[PDB]
Amino acid sequence: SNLIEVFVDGQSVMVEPGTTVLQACEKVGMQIPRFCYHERLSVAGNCRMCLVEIEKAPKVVAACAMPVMKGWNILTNSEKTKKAREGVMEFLLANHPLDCPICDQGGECDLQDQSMMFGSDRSRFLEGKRAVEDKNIGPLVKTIMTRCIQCTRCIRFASEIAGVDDLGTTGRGNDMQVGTYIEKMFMSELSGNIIDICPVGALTSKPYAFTARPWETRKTESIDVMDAVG
Amino acid sequence: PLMGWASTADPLSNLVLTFSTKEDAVAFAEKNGWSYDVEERKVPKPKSKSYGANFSWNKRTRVSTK
Amino acid sequence: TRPTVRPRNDVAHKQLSAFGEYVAEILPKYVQQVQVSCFNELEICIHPDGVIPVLTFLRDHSNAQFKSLADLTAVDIPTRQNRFEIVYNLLSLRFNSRIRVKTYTDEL
Amino acid sequence: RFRGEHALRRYPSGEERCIACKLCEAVCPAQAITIEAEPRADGSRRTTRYDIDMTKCIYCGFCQEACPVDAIVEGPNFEFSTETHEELLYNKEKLLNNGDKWEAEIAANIQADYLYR
Amino acid sequence: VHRDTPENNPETPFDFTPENYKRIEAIVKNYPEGHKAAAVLPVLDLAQRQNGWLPISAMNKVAEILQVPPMRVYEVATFYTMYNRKPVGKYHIQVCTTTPCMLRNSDSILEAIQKKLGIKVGETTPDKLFTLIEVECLGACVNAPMVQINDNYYEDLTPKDIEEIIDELKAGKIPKPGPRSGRFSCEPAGGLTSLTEPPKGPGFGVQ
Amino acid sequence: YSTYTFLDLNLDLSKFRMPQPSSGRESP
Amino acid sequence: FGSLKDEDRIFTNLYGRHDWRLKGAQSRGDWYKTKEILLKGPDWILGEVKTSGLRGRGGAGFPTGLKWSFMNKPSDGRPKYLVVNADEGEPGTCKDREIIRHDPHKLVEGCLVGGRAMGARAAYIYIRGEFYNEASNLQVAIREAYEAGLIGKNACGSGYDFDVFVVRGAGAYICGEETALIESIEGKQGKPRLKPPFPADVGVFGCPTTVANVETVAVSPTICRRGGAWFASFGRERNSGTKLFNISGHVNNPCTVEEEMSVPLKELIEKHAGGVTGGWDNLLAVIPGGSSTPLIPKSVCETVLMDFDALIQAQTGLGTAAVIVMDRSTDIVKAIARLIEFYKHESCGQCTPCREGVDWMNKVMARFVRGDARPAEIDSLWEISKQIEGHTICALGDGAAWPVQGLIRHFRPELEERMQQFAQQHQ
Ligand SMILES: Cc1cc2nc3c(=O)[nH]c(=O)nc-3n(C[C@H](O)[C@H](O)[C@H](O)COP(=O)(O)O)c2cc1C
Ligand code: SF4
Ligand code: SF4
Ligand code: SF4
Ligand code: SF4
Ligand code: SF4
Ligand code: FES
Ligand code: FES
Repeated sequence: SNLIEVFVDGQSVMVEPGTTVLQACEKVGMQIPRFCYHERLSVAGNCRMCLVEIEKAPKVVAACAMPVMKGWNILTNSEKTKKAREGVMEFLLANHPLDCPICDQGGECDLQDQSMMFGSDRSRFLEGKRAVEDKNIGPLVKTIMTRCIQCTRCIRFASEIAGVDDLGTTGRGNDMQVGTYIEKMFMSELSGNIIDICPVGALTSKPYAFTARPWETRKTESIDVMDAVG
Repeated sequence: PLMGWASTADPLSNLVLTFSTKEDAVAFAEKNGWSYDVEERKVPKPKSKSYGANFSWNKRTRVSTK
Repeated sequence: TRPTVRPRNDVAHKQLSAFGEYVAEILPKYVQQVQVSCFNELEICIHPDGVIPVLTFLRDHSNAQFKSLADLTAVDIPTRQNRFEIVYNLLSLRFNSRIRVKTYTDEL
Repeated sequence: RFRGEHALRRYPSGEERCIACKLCEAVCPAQAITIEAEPRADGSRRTTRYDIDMTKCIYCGFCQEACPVDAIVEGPNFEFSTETHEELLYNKEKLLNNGDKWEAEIAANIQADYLYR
Repeated sequence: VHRDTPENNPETPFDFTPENYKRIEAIVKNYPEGHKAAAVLPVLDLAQRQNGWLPISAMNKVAEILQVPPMRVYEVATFYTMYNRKPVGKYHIQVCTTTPCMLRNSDSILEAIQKKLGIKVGETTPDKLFTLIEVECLGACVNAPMVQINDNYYEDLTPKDIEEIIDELKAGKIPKPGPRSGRFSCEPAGGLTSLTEPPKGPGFGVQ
Repeated sequence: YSTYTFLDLNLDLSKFRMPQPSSGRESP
Repeated sequence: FGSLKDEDRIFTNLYGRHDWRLKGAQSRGDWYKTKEILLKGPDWILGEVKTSGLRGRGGAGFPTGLKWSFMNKPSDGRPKYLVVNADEGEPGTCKDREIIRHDPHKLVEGCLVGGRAMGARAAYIYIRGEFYNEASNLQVAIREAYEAGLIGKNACGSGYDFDVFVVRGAGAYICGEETALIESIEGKQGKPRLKPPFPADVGVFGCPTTVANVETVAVSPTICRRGGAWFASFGRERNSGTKLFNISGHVNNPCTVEEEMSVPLKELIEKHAGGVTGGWDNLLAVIPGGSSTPLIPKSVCETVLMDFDALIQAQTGLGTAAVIVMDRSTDIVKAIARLIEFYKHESCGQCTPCREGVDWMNKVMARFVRGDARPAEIDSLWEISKQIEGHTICALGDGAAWPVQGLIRHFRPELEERMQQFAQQHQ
């Protein structure tokens, strides 16, 4: 009742009528690459990394924002999907500078755990690499806005849960930027909690800045006691 | 007290094995028989997310500034 | 597909699919799983009741010499409810063929 | 391409070519490297402790082939053999000094070999 | 170029005309109420109309008028083309160089303008008020590489008009807001007539 | 061809007659 | 195709280019049979466009007789509106700005008429601000007859009688595709939506609306008036109608004209009136569309008719219907690189193929016109053109590889000698 069997790689599963292709393929234990998407946020689509070749169609669709019709064959690995996940993640790895000796998210960036598995082998660009300038906002958010692959993820968070309407999009085409037009500081509750959301190492912590790389720590779970909600 | 190294006693201190499930999780701790304590697996909500309802006529679920 | 990819072959994948098949046919007493590796290797999973005679059957024949005992090893596997795994490896002299014998057990 | 004593290099007029990117640590088979870093007050990160367990050092030389900014170099001088175990643990202020007893010895061997590798 | 404001005029200030406060009532009555909430496209244009170029305090003025967050104002005027943030001149003139306008020899309606006037390429005048930029996609590539102005368009541009439109505007004239020569209506020219008549028996709508 | 006289466009006739509107609610 | 015509007469959808361009008294065509058209049911008008089969001259098919009847719920709880575009995003179209120049009263008829097919509430039209002198005449036409009580809110004969409001952008982009203009009319920046939410007549402004072109509803009164079996007089069984054309480039009279379907380019362009370049014995690289239809050389294209499928029988279709040539003076790679240069200044920036993928091509096409290093760069450039078709959202992603990929075809030594000449220059 209230379901459609969709053959994800030729294998049945029953979802709600009106869910997403992403949640369907993640239900059967698979990962499609995720840049312009978050579960705890709204949904946009302006990275165009999830691209699956749907069966009985010459075109390619993106799994972020579309419903699922009567049961398709969501052909995950094809000889054309790998001509797309290689495709998009060759452009955005060009207009970007050669950091990571010094990029402080250097052990967990999503241009670094996608780029071994998916994507191409070498480069053919071979000169270019625009370089914008940075600024300061508060004494907590160490700020390199050069890297900033414009996935529109920090931007919606101002309209999301933290209701401070502060950020925007300034520019057109190749040249757009993310930071505040005026030099207004941005600080309230949750204001230091953006540096987890930024999926590359363009945003990071100010006191933590130059200490140690994230493959030497020992992750032990615990609880903080500085408030009554735990 | 010569370098500041993390020299130590506590001879085990680094032993992690790879279990398959909760079923044989207990059965290994009892077969050699020392005390233990068990957590629980947390799986999240499924959950209900749908684009299109982010543009309303009278609702509150409405995004801007995208 | 290209250079710098290992060129596999089907001739040895055929006969090792052929030879080990009628091994379980002629001793359905001890053999519990046979599998063919995708690179010309063979496993004959054996419950250790037949630890002696199946070796003794491969000790001598006219279609299987197999008198070169190369490798006795031991592999532990926790979370199996029978931990350990004794694995042999023997060689046919006249035929140039490798086959292993996987026999599980427990401690006591 | 002969291996030997450790040393550290630097740029023209002294800069500490090391950037403390920790890669030589994670490939040392004997874990003879130990590095604690810190943001120096100018802003660029540098090192505070820097260790090579010359006892433990098994001379796989992978530190020479792992640094992106080409900092640590196996210097070709077999001059050794002190008299205590307490001495061969090299701190930082040996290594910059030991990297500055000579450089023209080092700087010519890299410049004759960097085309191959 | 750069798109920020490093705090020269944070509060200029700026106010609207009492003739122009009542015109908002015509604007707000257009939109469906509740979702009305943003009429920022004609209104901030009208602030550009009163001032000529608007400061950042002029952006902050209208945010309290239409109860939006003021960050949602910076998104608009830093995106579109006709809005201005830097100080501008009196006459804003545009060379409509486009790829079919390139085929109509835009090089003639390129320089010999800077030599005639005394300015640099893509640059305002050093004195007061002439500002020269280049635009694309305003209708007729079927005319000459034409010239846009503040309130009209100069069809049929030519190196004579280079010696005229720059010249007559330095004197303070209005050099022919339209096609200055040739076809005044951009007619097919050999098909311009097409037998001008009543359109052959209206009243076919029985159907 | 006149830069001003948008009140002739906006406030002259379109303010006299909208009509009506009702425009709905959508409060929200 | 018929008898290869597509002629030019007075029996067209135009009142007069020269008759009277200001407000008037609605002499011959305007408001002829007003109340009799709307007195019939919508089912008389729904399917009446099927007698015409007007595909929509914006640059794509999917005819207006289908998108208005189908993909149209009756009502659920919320109103419906009409979006009539008027802005020209394609370079060198000029099909608009002349309809509003001398025919202001024709468009106001099909607004209530085409809205009666939907039953929508009001009428919102969008004009570019830069067309500022001509747009002032539009509200004067509202002052002419709408303010004369001919329309709204009960005029005439029925309760269905409504208004028309005028808005303006500044420097926008949402001419080129729908669902951004319904976003920009709210007040957001103009970064268009995903194309299948709920597409545009399910998820719209606050309630589902319809979007049409100018002549999608400007011909709607007269095609409801003269009807037939006349709207399919030229062309094959696929396409039907008589569209406005525009001629630019290298010609004796760069001007507009009126024709119909299935006319070959050798007679269509050279008529009305002159072929001032080498009309033959030049290169005469023709462009069938506004920008999304690449170069076609001096081959049989001149005898190929202007059907939608005839250019699909060629390498690229064209529905924008723009004519520009490049015969003798124009370098081929020089002009088209400025077309690619153009797209840097109108891309939105949402899609990661579109953003940073256009300026991949910008930096390399400026390298070829200069004349530069060794080939096989062409094929790597050709794979990028084979890498952005269906990955973006808007048709600009399709409008970015089609001029590039059509240059790869038909011109192999366009730069294979030119970049060799620079390689000969350094050597
Ligand atoms: C490159 C390009 C430019 C376009 N420019 C416009 C335009 O300027 N104005 C417009 O109304 N439609 C334009 N369109 C077509 C839109 O898709 C169209 O307006 C919309 O789909 C409605 O279709 P219709 O023309 O049948 O009404 C353009 C399409 C393309 C591919
Ligand atoms: S901070 Fe950087 S990665 Fe995060 S949403 Fe903004 S641009 Fe994207
Ligand atoms: S954030 Fe990603 S792209 Fe940037 S340095 Fe780290 S791994 Fe590289
Ligand atoms: S050699 Fe490389 S990893 Fe080692 S300290 Fe120097 S920069 Fe860091
Ligand atoms: S010299 Fe050898 S032991 Fe020492 S850090 Fe380098 S690889 Fe490791
Ligand atoms: S192609 Fe991409 S950047 Fe361009 S308009 Fe469409 S979504 Fe926006
Ligand atoms: S993953 Fe977010 S759009 Fe493809
Ligand atoms: S595009 Fe330059 S005027 Fe038409």
